[PDB]
Amino acid sequence: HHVKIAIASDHAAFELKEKVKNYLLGKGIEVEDHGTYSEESVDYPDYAKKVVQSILSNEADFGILLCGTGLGMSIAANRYRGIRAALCLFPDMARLARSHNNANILVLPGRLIGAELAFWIVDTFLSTPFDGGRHERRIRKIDEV
Amino acid sequence: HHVKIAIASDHAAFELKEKVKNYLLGKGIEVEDHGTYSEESVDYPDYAKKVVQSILSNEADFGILLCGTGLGMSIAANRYRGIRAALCLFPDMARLARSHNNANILVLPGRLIGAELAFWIVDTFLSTPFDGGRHERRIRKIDEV
Amino acid sequence: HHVKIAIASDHAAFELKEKVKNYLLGKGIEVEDHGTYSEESVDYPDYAKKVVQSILSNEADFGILLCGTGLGMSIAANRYRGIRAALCLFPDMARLARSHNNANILVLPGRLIGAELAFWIVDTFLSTPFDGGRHERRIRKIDEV
Amino acid sequence: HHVKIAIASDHAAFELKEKVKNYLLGKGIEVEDHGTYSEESVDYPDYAKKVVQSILSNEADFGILLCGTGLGMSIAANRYRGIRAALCLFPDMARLARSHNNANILVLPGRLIGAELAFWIVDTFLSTPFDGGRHERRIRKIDEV
Repeated sequence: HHVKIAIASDHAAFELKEKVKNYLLGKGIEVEDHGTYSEESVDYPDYAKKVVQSILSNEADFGILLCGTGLGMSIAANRYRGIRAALCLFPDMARLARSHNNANILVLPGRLIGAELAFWIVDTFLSTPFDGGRHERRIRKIDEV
Repeated sequence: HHVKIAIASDHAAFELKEKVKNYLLGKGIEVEDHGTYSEESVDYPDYAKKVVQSILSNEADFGILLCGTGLGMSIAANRYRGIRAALCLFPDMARLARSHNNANILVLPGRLIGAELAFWIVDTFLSTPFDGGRHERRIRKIDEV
Repeated sequence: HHVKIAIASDHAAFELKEKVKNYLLGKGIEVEDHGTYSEESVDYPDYAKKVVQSILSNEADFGILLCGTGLGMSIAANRYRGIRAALCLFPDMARLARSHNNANILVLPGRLIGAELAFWIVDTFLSTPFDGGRHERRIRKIDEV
Repeated sequence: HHVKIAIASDHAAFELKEKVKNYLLGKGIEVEDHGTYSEESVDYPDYAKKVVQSILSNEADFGILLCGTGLGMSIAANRYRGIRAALCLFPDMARLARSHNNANILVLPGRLIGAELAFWIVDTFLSTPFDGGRHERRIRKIDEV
C-alpha cells in the first residue's frame, strides 16, 4: 500500500472517480484528489495538467485520469514529455501499459466501464512492473520529439 | 471517397495495418503508407512521427496509427500540439473521438481487435463530423500546454 | 415507445438494472421489473426464468437480463427453445444480435459496463429490425435440438 | 497439456478458428476440429451441436466455438442441459466463466477480436479452476429447466 496516487476527472467521470478513490482509500493507499469535486461542467485538460504536474514533480508515483471515454485525458496528458498515459478498457491493457510502456498514468473511461472492472484495471496497473528490455528504447524515443 | 489517409504501424500491428490499408484502397480512398513494410522488429514512435508530420503539414486529412495495443501510438502521437490521436476499440469510441474531440488520428490495437471490427471503427471515424459547441474550448485547452 | 420490456437481474447487477429500468421509464417505455429488488444475494437462473416466461407467453416484446458478467444469464436463458438471449458489451453487438440473430433478450454485464454505454446498447437493441434472409434458417436450426 | 479440446466454427470465424487450433497444437494440446473446413457459407448451429455432443459424451474436456460475433454459438450451445458456453471478449471474462460458471465451452467472436487476445482468453479459460462454493447451486439451477 506504499504507493501514492494523484487522481482527477471531469464532471462526466466524477462518479467513477469517486468510486476509484474510495476503493484505493479502503486499501490504505495515499490518494490526492485534484478534482473535479462535483458534476458541474468543467474542461478535462485543466484536470490532466494537475495530475501531470504531480507526476513530473515526483509528488505522486502514479496518476489516474478519467473522463467520459478516456479519449480527452489520453490526448491532453500525453502532451507532456515524461508522461505515459494509457487508456485501458480491461486489465490486460493495464498489464501491457506497465510491462511495455512503463505507463505512469492510467486513464479510465468513466461512462463506458463498470466500477468493478475499473478496480481490476487499477489493481493490475499498480501491481505490474516494467519489463525494461527492448521497450526502453521505445519509451525514450517517445520523448525525442 | 475524397479523403486522404496517412497510415503507419510497427511490426506487431503490420497485419492489421495491411488489411485496413487494403480496405481503404478498395473504396478508392487515397492512402499513403508510411510503413513499416514487414514484420521485422521496429520502434512505434518512429512511425507515429511520420503520420504526425503528414497531418501537421496538411498533407493528409486523417491519420491511422497501429501497434499491438494502441497504447504506444496513443502516447507518442499526442506529444505534438495539433494532434488528437484517439485509441478506439469499438465504433462508438470513434464516433465520440470525432464528435467531441475532433480527432485527427485514429489509433487501433493490431493484436487486440479483429479486422472487420477495425473496418467498422474506421468507417465511423471517417464519416463523423465534429460537433463544435462546448467541445471547442476543451480541444484548444489541450494545446495550451 | 410502444414496446414492452421485461427486466430482471441478480444482486450483482441490481444497480445497473435499476438505472436501465429508469432510463426506459423516462422514455415512456412500459417496463415490468421481475426483480431482484435488493442487493441481498440471489441466484441468477431464478430471474432468467421469469423474463423467459414473459417472452414465451407473449407478455413482453423484449427481455433484458443482467448479472455480474452476463455469462450466467446468457447460459440460463438460452436453455429455452424460442429464446435468443444475446450478451452485448457494445452497441454493434446489439445491432448484430437483432439484425442476424433476431434476439429477443438482451443480456448486459452489470459489473463490467458503464450505465451510459448500457443505455446506448439498449437503444440499439430496441431500434434494430431483423434482416431475415439467410439468417432465418440459422435461427430455426438453433431450436432443432 | 493433457487437456482435450473440441473446436468448431462457421465460415465467418474460420480464420480465427484455424489460428486458435494451431496455437493449441503448438503447445501439444490434443484438438479435434469438427469444422467447418473452408470459408464456404455454413450454419453455426450445425457446428455447435458437434462440439456439444463431444462434451456431453465426455469425449473432450472443453469446447471452443466461434462465429462472427459469438452470439449465435452462445445461443445454440446453451440449448443443451449440461453445457455452459461462455462468450468471452477478454481474459477476465474467461477467468470468471470458469471460476463462477464452471464453463465447459468457450465462445469467441471471430470477427471482433484479434488472435493474440483470443490466445490469452484461451490460456485463461484452460488454466482456471472452478471455485465451487455458492456458485454450484446456481449452475445446477440452470439445468432445472
